Amino acid sequence: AQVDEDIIVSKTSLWKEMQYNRDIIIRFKFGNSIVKMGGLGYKWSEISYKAANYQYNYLRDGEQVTAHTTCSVNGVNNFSYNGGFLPTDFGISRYEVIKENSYVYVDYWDDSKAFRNIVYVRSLAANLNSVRCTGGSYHFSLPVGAWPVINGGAVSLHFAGVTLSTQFTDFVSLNSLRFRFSLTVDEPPFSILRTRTVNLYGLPAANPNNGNEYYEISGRFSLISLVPTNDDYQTPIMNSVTVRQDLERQLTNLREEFNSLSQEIAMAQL
Amino acid sequence: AQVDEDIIVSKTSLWKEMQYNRDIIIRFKFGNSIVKMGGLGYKWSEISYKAANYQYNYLRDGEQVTAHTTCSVNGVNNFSYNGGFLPTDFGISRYEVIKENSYVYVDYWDDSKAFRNIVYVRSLAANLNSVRCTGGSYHFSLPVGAWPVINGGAVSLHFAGVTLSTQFTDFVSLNSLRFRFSLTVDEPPFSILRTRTVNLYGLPAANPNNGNEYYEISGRFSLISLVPTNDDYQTPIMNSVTVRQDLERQLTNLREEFNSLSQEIAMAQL
Amino acid sequence: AQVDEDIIVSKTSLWKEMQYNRDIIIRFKFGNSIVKMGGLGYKWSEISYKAANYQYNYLRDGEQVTAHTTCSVNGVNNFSYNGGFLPTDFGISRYEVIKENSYVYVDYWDDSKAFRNIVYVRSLAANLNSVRCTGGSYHFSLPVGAWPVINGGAVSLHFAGVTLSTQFTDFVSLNSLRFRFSLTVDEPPFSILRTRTVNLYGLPAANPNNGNEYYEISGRFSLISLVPTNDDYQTPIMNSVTVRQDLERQLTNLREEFNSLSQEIAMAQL
Repeated sequence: AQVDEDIIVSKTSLWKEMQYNRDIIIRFKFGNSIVKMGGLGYKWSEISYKAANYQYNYLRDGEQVTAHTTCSVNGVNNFSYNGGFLPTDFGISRYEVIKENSYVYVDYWDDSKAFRNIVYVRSLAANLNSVRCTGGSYHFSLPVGAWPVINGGAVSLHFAGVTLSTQFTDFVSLNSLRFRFSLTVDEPPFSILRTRTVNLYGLPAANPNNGNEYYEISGRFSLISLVPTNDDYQTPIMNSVTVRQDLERQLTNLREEFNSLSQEIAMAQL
Repeated sequence: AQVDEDIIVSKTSLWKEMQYNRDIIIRFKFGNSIVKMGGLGYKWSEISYKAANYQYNYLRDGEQVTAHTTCSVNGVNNFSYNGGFLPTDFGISRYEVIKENSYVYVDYWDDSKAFRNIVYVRSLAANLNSVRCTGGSYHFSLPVGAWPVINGGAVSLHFAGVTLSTQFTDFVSLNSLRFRFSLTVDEPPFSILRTRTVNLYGLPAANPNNGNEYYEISGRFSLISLVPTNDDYQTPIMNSVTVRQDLERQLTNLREEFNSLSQEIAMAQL
Repeated sequence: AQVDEDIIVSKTSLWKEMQYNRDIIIRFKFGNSIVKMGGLGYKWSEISYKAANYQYNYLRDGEQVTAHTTCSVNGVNNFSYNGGFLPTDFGISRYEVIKENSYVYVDYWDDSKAFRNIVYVRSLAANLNSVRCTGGSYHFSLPVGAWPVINGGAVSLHFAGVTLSTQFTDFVSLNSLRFRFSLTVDEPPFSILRTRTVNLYGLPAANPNNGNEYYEISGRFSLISLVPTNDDYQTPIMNSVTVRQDLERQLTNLREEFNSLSQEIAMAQL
């Protein structure tokens, strides 16, 4: 049996049931979303995770395969560092952290033949190997005073269930394989400089990438999917999104209000 | 014939053709987006409707069923109550109302076999007993003055066509059943207390839920759908979305610009 | 054979392959994102293209067919024009211009039979005559002074490859054909008045319509696709979208605190 074996489980006039057994490498990238509150600038409203996409290409047994990965997080805890109510003290209203109770979803899609018309899937199984994700240092750059840095944090992604999924983006709409990863916090705690809380585990959402362009996981899967008989097909994967038009409308309404207010401020000042 | 029968009508080596009839409970919930204008704080910019999602689960004949619902609206009426031209008095630029000319859409999906690979459907029909929706009270919190309250309003949803559709949320993508609802006004007319606009029918977006956890419609549907021959297949249903990076970037640029403006304001103050 | 030919190239008990050959007219409208920076009002933040929808209907040979089109671009070139570093003079940080290197994607869908269940497609070929898109004139609204105006720009869109795609909107998710258009810049350059730069070719994002309601491209395509034999089968066309709830949350937080700051500013002014 080959590492990249292909088998026709069943065939008919218009359809077939191809079994694909591929060895893959999953290169994903955590997505952080940092927003700083107004005022003096010592208060950070949210430090939250975000579904992040990474598009790469790697080397199969002699083949160049373009892959698209999308990492999101499920059930992250909402912690918060608070020092005082005045605008003088550093504060984070809320920041998301990955913990034992949470899960990490990674959706992978490949240019290979195993994904060309993937809609239906038998017996989806895969073996992956765990990985260490260590959080980096992020500097809360204040205009005066110190620069409290959040540091530490480390988790171990351990493989768990696999299902189908979809990868929607402005550019593509892929039918992908989703692997969930349970978690086990590693040893190094995580803490902030000039902060009361210490000796805590997890992975803060500040810079979970921690310098690395990606976290690499080697794995392989085994699926059987209906694809119609011949191969010269283009199921729609490339996309075109014009979604949340009401959201866009209210966003531009807020922007024009902000521009008018700022112009009024400038006119008053000058 | 059973309430939840699973009937065949044509079978082939790869594909079959199931007739599904199910008794369902459609629990949905209205959505609203209150956007209050800037200025002195007496003006509201829009009181609109939103396509609101609602997960739940209810007991079938001895077994749980998890359901996903999405209530949206079409053809709303844009009323506008203007207290006066001054920036000191209560005012609303626009608010959406539900009247006869409009429609209410409710998309529905379950974790049962009837939706396992629902991608093609014919002979679709259903019977849904009507329902009534009465709008609750919403207090417009002005900086000074007795709070005006929009209340009243009640509209009865009567059944109309049933068609296929798709529910898209941040986490999932569901091939769902859409139910159309025509509307009839009812006795209590919506209006604002301590206000001039009176005796006008419909339902306003201020609080269509009226403290109800949901609006429940008992119902059943019938459909016939191609699905693969054996039920061990899974079309992708669970989703990851990163669309509108344009809106993401625009909002982030606005955030940083506003942060600079607010920092300048506070620094000038101090 | 006729202009609107329909064939059955291979039939089976449940599925069949139909070769559809039909004419089309692709009326598509460009999209723009005019964004205003804060400050005195002498600065523009970005003038970029946007994925724009357009729904219409036109008379086929005796029939009246409704159509949906979605225009978008990629690889657009960012040009920056600054009068001077001071904040009193007119300046534009970035505007996006389409040149020979970039492309235009036009996605197209109809009510007609060709798109009833279009998922899998063979041998998709088409013929589209070229079009000429000439930009209009957009007046930049300076606070006080001689309003600078960007005018000109013109590109000939020539046909290129054609593939499948999916148009996502707040109402309908359409399974569509994407036509790729290469570009060749035409004679009349694009220029801003009260300016130093001259005779640079392209099409700026300020106003790619010239007041035109659309750009009409006569067309005819051809494709073979699986559909179920029973023509009563319907794939879900209609849609109900609620993606990117994080954007709603962030925008709402921004608007609430912005209202707070506006209250502070207005009260201080009073």
